[PDB]
Amino acid sequence: AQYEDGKQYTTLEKPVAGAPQVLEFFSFFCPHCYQFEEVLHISDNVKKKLPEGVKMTKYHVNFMGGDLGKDLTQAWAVAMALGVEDKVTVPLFEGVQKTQTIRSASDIRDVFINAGIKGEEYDAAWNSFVVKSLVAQQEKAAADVQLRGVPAMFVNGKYQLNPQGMDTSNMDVFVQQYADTVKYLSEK
Repeated sequence: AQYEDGKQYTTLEKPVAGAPQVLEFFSFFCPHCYQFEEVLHISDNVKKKLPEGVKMTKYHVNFMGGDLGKDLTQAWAVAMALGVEDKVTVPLFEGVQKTQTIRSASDIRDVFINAGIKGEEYDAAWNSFVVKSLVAQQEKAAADVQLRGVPAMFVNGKYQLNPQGMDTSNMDVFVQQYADTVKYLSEK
């Protein structure tokens, strides 16, 4: 077959019920995740090939970067609650991996302030029980699928993208193969 289990994707030995249709995991400490966001624009290219009414979910993980990794998962919950993911993703990535100007929760907070989220608004979100359950959702979703690596994408709780089994000579060809695989799995 042109698409093969064990090749462009793998199947979960234990499938996950009730899962988001397209569920993506990342860390701001994760070097390929940086690529996926800034250089490859994976999430955006997957979206463009999916139908609409296909909801796309993106969660942060704890297992990289110790105490600051956990702060970032809470910050991502704040971003999701306020709907400002597209304003903080790039400066959070660059602040962690490029300029290395993010070393504490206060430095994360600075990124949101510079992006125009109000101090009062951020701190209230940071401390809200809506963000707490949002942190729990991110944790439970990663726990459900036995997650020890990012970037990771899961389709309908059964299929796991396998980018190592795709061509990387050309970055654009890689992205299309990746998005086409998600579309394939989506239709499965």
